[PDB]
Amino acid sequence: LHKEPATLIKAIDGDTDKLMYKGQPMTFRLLLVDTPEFNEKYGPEASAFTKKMVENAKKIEVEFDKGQRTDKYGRGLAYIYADGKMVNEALVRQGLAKVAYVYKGNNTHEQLLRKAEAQAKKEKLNIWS
Ligand SMILES: Cc1cn([C@H]2C[C@H](OP(=O)(O)O)[C@@H](COP(=O)(O)O)O2)c(=O)[nH]c1=O
Ligand SMILES: [Ca+2]
Repeated sequence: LHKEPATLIKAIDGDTDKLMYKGQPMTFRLLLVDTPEFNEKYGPEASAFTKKMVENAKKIEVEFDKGQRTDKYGRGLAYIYADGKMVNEALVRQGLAKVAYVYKGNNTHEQLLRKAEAQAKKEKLNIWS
């Protein structure tokens, strides 16, 4: 896999946001995770966590997996990095997302994320409290 450039257009919620990729606006959905919706417990906290991490970054990058790059809603499916730190992993490590939607052929970072989830669960963080 490889990282490609993008810039923030607007935060949306814990696992989606609007980025400019190859000069076009796209909604991206984070691979392999599921944050609560804004109206749900920890939803505001997931939204705030992703918003801060992406808005404070000097450099945003997107990394597509080996499979599908857009979902049935036209959202890009990627691992998003903020100054080299993976947003998907950081949400899971903080107990603000669960590992979820693991489809075969777009699952390169599954084990990295399950290790973060085990750590968040051991710590009883947030969703795991
Ligand atoms: C994360 C992800 C979601 N999706 C689809 C599955 C779910 O379909 P349904 O909308 O039919 O439930 C939806 C979950 O996204 P949200 O968690 O953003 O709602 O997005 C993919 O198809 N591929 C993916 O990698
Ligand atoms: Ca969600």
